[PDB]
Amino acid sequence: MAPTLQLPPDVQSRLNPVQLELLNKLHLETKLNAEYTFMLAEQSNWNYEVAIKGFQSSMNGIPREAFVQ
Repeated sequence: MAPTLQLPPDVQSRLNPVQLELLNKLHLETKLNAEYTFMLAEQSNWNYEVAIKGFQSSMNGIPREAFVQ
């Protein structure tokens, strides 16, 4: 389920269109569920390269539940 379909509008309200695009792109690439994709994006301070590098270097910290959806 694509993040922009799963996140309620009132949560998406705090985000600009390129942040929403980043969420969708990160979801398509990492296969994290929408919740954890959102968290990674937040943790990365909404920076794609930082998010991917963070993901690639913290894989062993991510529970299996993060990929379920």
